[PDB]
Amino acid sequence: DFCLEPPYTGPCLARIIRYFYNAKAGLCQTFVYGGCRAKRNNFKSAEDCLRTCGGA
Amino acid sequence: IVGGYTCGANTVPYQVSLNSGYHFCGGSLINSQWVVSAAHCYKSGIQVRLGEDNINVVEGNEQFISASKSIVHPSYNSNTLNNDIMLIKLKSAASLVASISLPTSCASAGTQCLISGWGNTKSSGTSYPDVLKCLKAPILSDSSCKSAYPGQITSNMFCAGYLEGGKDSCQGDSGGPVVCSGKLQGIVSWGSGCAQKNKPGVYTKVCNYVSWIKQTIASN
Ligand SMILES: [Ca+2]
Repeated sequence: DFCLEPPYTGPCLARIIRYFYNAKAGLCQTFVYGGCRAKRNNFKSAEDCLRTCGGA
Repeated sequence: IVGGYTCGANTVPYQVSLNSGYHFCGGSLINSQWVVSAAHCYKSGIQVRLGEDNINVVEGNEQFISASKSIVHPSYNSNTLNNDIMLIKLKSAASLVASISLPTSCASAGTQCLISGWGNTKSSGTSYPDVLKCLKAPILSDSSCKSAYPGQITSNMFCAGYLEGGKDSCQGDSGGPVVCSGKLQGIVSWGSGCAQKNKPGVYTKVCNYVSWIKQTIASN
């Protein structure tokens, strides 16, 4: 389940705020995305994250 | 910037911040209406902040100007990161804050450059600065760059930095300048972590794009 993977900053050097589902917490949480090579537990809003991963 | 120093207010007058409700990338002013940044810094709704030192306080030399156009290189590849360059047009001309010149020729290995930005200052951990940070670092040979990142370095990339670690650009510095003898030779692009031994930063090689930048600016 991609929703259970830890958030992935990736190799690029931006500081873009994205959401990831945190299964330990049962929460969509923010993290720093570097701008390229996103994995799928990486969302542009909390609503998109909850819709795709809520309850994982 | 990890391992750097405080530039001093407005001592890098061509450095801009790209803002989407918060600072997310840097850029370089190359004339009163255009900024160079990285393609992976594309977002809609960018605001360019010029004249900044403390990114978190209004200090009064600031100009906040919306992007009217944000043009990613037509051959940017978001998997290989080749052609990681973007041109941003300002909705109104900036009051000149000063532009940086484009190169006339590529720079060679060992040339000392100035890299700057508001990115993370820690190599393990997280601390974002209020004021702009600077780092002096040399361009590295293509051979060393390819041994550091096998299979990954294209002709439009170069490495710069220190193989022993501790001095490098980091998250939040993307899109910003690498200036060498007064010319914009690089764009902060990617690396393996930040300031890691044997893993120097990788930069878009601006000298390969000068005819494209000039023609694209003039056609928009
Ligand atoms: Ca300010």
